[PDB]
Amino acid sequence: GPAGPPG
Amino acid sequence: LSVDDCFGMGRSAYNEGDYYHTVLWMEQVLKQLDAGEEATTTKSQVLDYLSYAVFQLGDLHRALELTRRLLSLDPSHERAGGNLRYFEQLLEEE
Repeated sequence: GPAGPPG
Repeated sequence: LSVDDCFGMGRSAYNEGDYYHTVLWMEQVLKQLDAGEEATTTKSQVLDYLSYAVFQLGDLHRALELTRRLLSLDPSHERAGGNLRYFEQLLEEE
């Protein structure tokens, strides 16, 4: 999958 | 609610895995930024949440469009480049 924002 | 308050709402939604509500909040933020309203939140920040959330709803083409915009405004964005490659790969498979 894609990498989203940490937090 | 200020622009930054809407951003915090969308970020809170995201942190709980409520991607549908992340989209709604972030679309509101992006509307206000694109209309020229001032905030500490940047278009790049909004697009990063918005692109991922849209992809979680199942919308590859929109997620790709948003990621390309993100990269246009933020070329050294760590994850946007990797995401663009991943999404472009999915696009070739369909």
